Amino acid sequence: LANVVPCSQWDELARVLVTLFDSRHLLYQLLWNMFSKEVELADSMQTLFRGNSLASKIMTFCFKVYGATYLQKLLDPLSLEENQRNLLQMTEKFFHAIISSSSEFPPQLRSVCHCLYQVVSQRFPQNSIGAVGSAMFLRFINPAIVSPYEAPRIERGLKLMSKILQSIANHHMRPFNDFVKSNFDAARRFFLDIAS
Repeated sequence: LANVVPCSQWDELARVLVTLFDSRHLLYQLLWNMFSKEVELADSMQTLFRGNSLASKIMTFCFKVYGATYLQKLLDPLSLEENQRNLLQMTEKFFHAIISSSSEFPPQLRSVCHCLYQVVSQRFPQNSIGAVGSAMFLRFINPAIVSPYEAPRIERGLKLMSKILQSIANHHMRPFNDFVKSNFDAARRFFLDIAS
């Protein structure tokens, strides 16, 4: 079905292939299959699933439907030299919530990342979660930071710290890297909890 349907209507297929086999007990086994094709192309271990094709459209929909109940508790809380001390408090207030959100991760969403981790590790012995972590950030946390949907200077402040969030997982803003090296590898312990 993937390569025969015109791209003008891929939304229906992206919806159905996920929303059907999830309930028919193939959900775990399902993602092991179509996610293989984007791996062989690779384009280094940095540009996986990048583009408008039928491997990230399904990914951008699975966590979009499944993430409705997850953000209920996570998003419940709510010359750049003078304004430098006050900046770190929001990042400190949110980073530990992100780290501890691994405990609250549902088992149903654990399998989605477990599949990706095992499939990537089958071919990528190194890390295999750094790209996964960076992608889940830039897809679900970093863009959702400035979202006016769930809880004009607050937007700018949150957008700025989104860059730090990107940089820490990715391994005037340059001096602000002092806090980046504070938890360079602490995030990987939170990363591996789901993929364990």
